[PDB]
Amino acid sequence: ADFTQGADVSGNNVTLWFKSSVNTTWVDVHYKVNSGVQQNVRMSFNAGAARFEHTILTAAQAEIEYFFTYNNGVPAYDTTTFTYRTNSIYSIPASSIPQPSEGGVSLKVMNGTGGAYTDDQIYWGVIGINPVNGKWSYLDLAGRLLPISSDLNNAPGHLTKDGINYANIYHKISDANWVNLPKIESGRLFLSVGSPLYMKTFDDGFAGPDLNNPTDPNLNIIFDFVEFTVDKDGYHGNTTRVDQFGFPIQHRLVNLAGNYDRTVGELESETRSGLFAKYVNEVPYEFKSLGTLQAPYRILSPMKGPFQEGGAYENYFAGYSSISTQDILLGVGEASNPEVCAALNRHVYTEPDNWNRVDQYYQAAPANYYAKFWHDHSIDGLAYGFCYDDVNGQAAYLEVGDPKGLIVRVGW
Repeated sequence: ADFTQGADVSGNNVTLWFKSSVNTTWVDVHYKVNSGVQQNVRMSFNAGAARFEHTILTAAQAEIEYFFTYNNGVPAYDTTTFTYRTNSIYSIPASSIPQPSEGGVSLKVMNGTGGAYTDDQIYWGVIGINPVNGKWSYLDLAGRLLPISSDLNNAPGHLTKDGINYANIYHKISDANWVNLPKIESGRLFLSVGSPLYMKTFDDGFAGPDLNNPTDPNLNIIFDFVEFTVDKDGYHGNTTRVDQFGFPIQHRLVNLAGNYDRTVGELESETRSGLFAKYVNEVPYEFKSLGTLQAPYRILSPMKGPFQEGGAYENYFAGYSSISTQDILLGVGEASNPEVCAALNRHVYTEPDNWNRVDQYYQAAPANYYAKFWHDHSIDGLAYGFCYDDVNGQAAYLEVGDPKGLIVRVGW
């Protein structure tokens, strides 16, 4: 008559839950808070968590003794008594992932901030092109792609900051367990803590955060994102530090056949404060201000900092290549070939025999030490630290033809 059970803490509240693996249609919980009047409650069924739940308000600091009565078929059974008192992305069992509605992916955004923010203080949104009507759209909680427009900025419910209206396309982690992500082109999942993002939508696209503008409304918001496409060949997606680093993210993809299960992103053992501290310590002087200029909100990529044209390090690669530092960092111009770009960033350009030898990457300056840092602190050494880090399979990039679930964890 097995089940699993637990007490989930959110803020100052405790939610007792019971998840049955048998023929259960009703469950009562019997509990005492600090030895008070016994409470006997028929629990409600939460379909999206597939479990029975009862919330005890303001009991996070109390001691709670409880047991359950549930049915398996007609007969009822009592559990033993439990007492109150992971969040790892690996702890979610693949068997617990809902089957997507074809040919999509079940998406879960997960709170791994360990107390920094509650589920109702982390926001997410998905914007991309719907191949069903070719329209730029955002995703709703029912898994529908709704067209964005200029008008959406002033529609009922819209956000405003500093007397300017912005489309409200965001959801809180507490708003959902799993959401179906349908087929989608040029997709981005935006994640932000404490606040949603403030972005203008147009009839044919949107304008994201502009990190070179001193007056950008998102400059003091902590955000990050994953990029994905869901199409007829399945899921294709990645985390990215190409533009900036906002907070640690893990990205886990599981397939329908049950033979693919992979995760990329920052190691779960790295903390955000640790990363900011290690960044400024590990990187050579030229790259340090990338970690301070817009702290504590992000670490910047080199071209958002003093490596840009005119900047104090605009000629950083000068003695090593005849190709400009700006071409190298952005993979354009004389560095438009991905292999040339990558070799130059990894400082293996002048030794062709080392272009695909990972243990020789970043071993001498100049090199993209910002990029190096993300590999050093990522799962399996995989990261998108610059635009062409996928050369020789180094990028935090995953794909599978028969996707089942995608879990994206906001760490801290």
